[PDB]
This record gives sequence, C-alpha cells and structure tokens, in this order.
Amino acid sequence: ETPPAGMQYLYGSGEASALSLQAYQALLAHVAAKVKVRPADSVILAEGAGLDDPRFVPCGAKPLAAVFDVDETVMLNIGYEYHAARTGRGFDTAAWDAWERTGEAAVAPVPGADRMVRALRQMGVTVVFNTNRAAGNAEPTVRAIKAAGLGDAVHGQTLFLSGDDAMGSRKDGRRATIAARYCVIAMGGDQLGDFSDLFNGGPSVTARRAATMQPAIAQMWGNGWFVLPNPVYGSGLKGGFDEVFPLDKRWAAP
Amino acid sequence: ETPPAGMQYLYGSGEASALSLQAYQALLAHVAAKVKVRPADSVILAEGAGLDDPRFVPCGAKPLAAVFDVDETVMLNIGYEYHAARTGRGFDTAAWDAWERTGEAAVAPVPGADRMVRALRQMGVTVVFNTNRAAGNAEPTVRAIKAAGLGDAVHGQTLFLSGDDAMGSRKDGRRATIAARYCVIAMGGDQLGDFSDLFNGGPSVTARRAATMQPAIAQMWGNGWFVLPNPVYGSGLKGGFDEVFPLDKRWAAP
Ligand SMILES: Nc1ncnc2c1ncn2[C@@H]1O[C@H](CO)[C@@H](O)[C@H]1O
Ligand SMILES: Nc1ncnc2c1ncn2[C@@H]1O[C@H](CO)[C@@H](O)[C@H]1O
Ligand SMILES: [Mg+2]
Ligand SMILES: [Mg+2]
Repeated sequence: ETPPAGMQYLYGSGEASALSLQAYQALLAHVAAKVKVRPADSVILAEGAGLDDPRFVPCGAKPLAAVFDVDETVMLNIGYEYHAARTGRGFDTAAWDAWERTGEAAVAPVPGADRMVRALRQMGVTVVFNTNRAAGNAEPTVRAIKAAGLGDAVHGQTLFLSGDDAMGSRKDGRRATIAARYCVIAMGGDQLGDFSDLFNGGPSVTARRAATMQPAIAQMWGNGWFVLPNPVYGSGLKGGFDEVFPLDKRWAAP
Repeated sequence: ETPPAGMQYLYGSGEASALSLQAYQALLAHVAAKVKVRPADSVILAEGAGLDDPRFVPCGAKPLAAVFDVDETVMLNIGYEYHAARTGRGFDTAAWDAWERTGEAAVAPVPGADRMVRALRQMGVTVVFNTNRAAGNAEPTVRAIKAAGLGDAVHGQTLFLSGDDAMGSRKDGRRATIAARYCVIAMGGDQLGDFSDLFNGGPSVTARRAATMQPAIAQMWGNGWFVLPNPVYGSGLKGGFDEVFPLDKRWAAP
C-alpha cells in the first residue's frame, strides 16, 4: 500500500526537495560569478576528449547559456511514476511514449527550478534543454516545460531531443551543437549521460562511480556540472551485491 | 538477486557520488567565503525560533566550526546496509546496536568527505560531529570516524551522541551546546532532523517538504545547510500514494 521507497524519497520527502534546492543554489552562485568573470573554458567536453584527460570546448565570445536535462532534472514526471507505482510496470516504452504525448498536465517543477530558470534569464543567460524525449513529441514536451513554469522552449534553438540526430540516446552530438553556438557555463542533470556519453555504453557500475572521482571530473561537481537526485529509474539503479556492497566492507549481525 | 534500488543508487552509482561531491564542493566554497568574511549569524537556529520565522544563534567572536551528521552524511554504513539487504531486516534496533559496536571496519567515507574535512581543518575550521549513535558506543564510533579517514573525534568536544542529554533522538539540545561554543558556519546532514528537530515529531510528509521551501529556510540549502542523499532509510522514506503523488498530477496509461 506504500509507493516504492525511491519515489517516497524523490517525490514525497523534504529531504529530496532540500537536496534539489541546494543544487540550484550552487548553480546560481556559479553562473553569477561566471557572468561577472566569463571563463576561458565552457562546461561541455571537447570532441575526442576522454575521461582519462578531460578537455573542454572553449567559451570564446559566444552567448552565455546553461544546459539542462529535462526529466527529473527540471521537471518531475509525477503522472508517469504514479502509473509505474500503481501497475508495477515502470519499464514500458510504449506507455512512456504515450506519456511524452499526453502527460503535460501531470508534471511538476523540481523544487527551485522555476526560480532558477527565471534568474538565469534575468542575468542574460540563455536556458537550453537537452532531453531524450523524442523529437516527434517536441510540441507536447514544449507545453509540459511551459506548464512546469520553466518558460518557452523552442525546438532546435533551446530544445534538443532524441532523434534530432542519428545518435539515439547519446547526447554528445547535441551537446556539441549547443557548445558550437553558446558558452555553456553550467549544465544540470540527474544521470551521468547528461554530462558525457563516456560514462555509458560500456563502463560497469563500479567503473562509472570511480570515474566521477577522477580529479578533472571531480572538480566539475557543484562547480559547472550540477546534479539532481534520481533513485527511481535509470543508470543509477544498477549493479549486483558485489558492486553495491564491496567485499572489504561487509559485516554480519550476531 | 539485486539489492534494493535505493542502495544501488546510494552505494553503487556514480550519480550518487557526483551528487555528494557537489554538496561538499558547495560547502567548501561557502566556508571559504565565511572564513574571509565572518558572518553575523551562525547557521544554528536560536532556541524558540520556529519554521514560521527562523532566527539564528549569532556568530559573535566564537571559533569557526562546521557541524556534521555522521551516518550517510560523512560515513557510509556499507556493512549494515549489506546485512539489511541480505536479510530483509533493515529495521532491527538490536542489530543496529551491534553495528554501532562492531562495524568500524565496514564503513567508507562519503565521496569527498575526507578531502572536505582536511580542507576545513587547514582553513582553521573545527569539525564537529552530532550523531544519534549512542553515547555508550562513543569509542567504536570514534574509531569508525577515524577509519573512514575523517580524523580524530573527541566525545563532548567534537563528537556529540544520542544520550549525551535526555532529548533522545532530538538533536536541538546538542546543537545548542555546540552553538554556545562555536560560530557554526556550515552544517551537513542527510535527514531534516540534522538541521532542526522542528521538521519532525509531528509534521506530515507533505508538511515537511513544504517547510523546506519556506523562504527563510529555502535560502539555507547549499548556503549554510548542506544535504547528502539517503533514499535507503529514515525520514525520507515515508508517505502513502496520496502524499507521494499529489492528485492534480496523476495520469493513466491508455
Ligand atoms: N520507474 C521507471 N522505471 C523504468 N523506466 C522509467 C521509469 N520512469 C521513467 N522511465 C523511463 O521510461 C522509459 C522506459 O520505460 C525510459 O525512457 C526510462 O527512462
Ligand atoms: N535499511 C535500514 N532500514 C531501517 N533502519 C535502518 C536502515 N539502515 C540503518 N537504519 C537505522 O537502524 C536503526 C533501526 O534499525 C535506526 O537508527 C535507523 O536509522
Ligand atoms: Mg533526466
Ligand atoms: Mg544521518
């Protein structure tokens, strides 16, 4: 009779709201500093850079911008996750497609996303969305973004979707398009693929966690790359016992 | 054969490590500014202040300090949560007591906690732990803190535990003791009771979430009060369907 713990946490708890507000406060402070003192590097990795040796698209004289993942980064998909909890069928690509098409009035903003987006625009920073919602559902997604109070997104200018190129769920191509036009000074997401495709398509659960602590990646967290919680679905909900609970740290009760 | 999703997320995922590193980066930047420009208010609520109208213990000329919850804020209780996942018996106060006594070699630091604590001490900020581990298990808890790389804690100076007063799991009394001696300029936690007992002992799930968005509270997140994720146990894992999925945001698949 109770929803899954991850959904209780993410959608129900004050803990999760405080955590999200924290991310957006750190992001606004970071953008503010960069608006006063424009950086040499943008926050989007250069083509061909690896997690071994991160290099970035330079900032240049391009217009300042912030890039956001949509789902569980600025918008909470309450309707869909209600359905998943009611039915137990969270993995259902056809129902997800229906949801992309008809869910625009069952979303809520992530706590602080509305204030955060308004502030970015008042600082002269363009807000750009890069989501793996499908291109053919661009218009319902625009209306869902507007309904969540996040403003007016425009396909191919400030909204980039899966299928806008032939890389599928890989977002690096769209990041490159975006970084070719703007100086992206902050990027927000709830999954590591919202920052680099290099975290996915191969690396194990333990490899990906280690990669976030690589020094040139680790410096980005809360300082260019901003993270929102998602213990409900996606690339964080993987791994067996040996990858979640490493064996030097195990213990048995008496 | 797979652990609970919240544990996959928190202990296994790079998503969760990046999120924690973000919290500690924002905290170090905030402490740094406060070390240059000492504030008038500390970060600990004054006695008698309400969530309606937050007021704070002044900073004065007291020594600078940062206060941390221990469990799932600076230290990951991997051994205990392995046991909980293996057995299904997460709520077991006797096994938790055993764990307090014998788990010191089955803990890991939260990503970034070791670097963060070292930096605070190099900046001249005293690191103070306020945990609801029990007073009578102070010494194993000191050794677990040291094992996690978090340095040397001292009962009644830099380590405060449940039972140090007669308020039980209520931490406001110990916060007051701490704020009477230090200018606490940052406080970290994974549950709202790590910031104020006023979030607990009454308020419903939806009330507590709303309270984090009260303006004078909302300004603290990532800016004095720093949050770490815990979708595994505690006050974030509460509420029925109506409190997790509000009814204006519900949706049915076709
Ligand atoms: N609870 C969930 N479980 C699985 N996939 C989910 C869930 N919520 C949303 N999704 C999304 O639904 C699609 C597959 O069901 C993917 O895009 C995935 O990200
Ligand atoms: N998975 C868990 N479920 C319930 N309580 C837990 C869990 N992990 C740790 N605890 C702690 O164990 C004690 C009760 O089992 C409480 O202090 C609670 O915070
Ligand atoms: Mg997302
Ligand atoms: Mg804790």
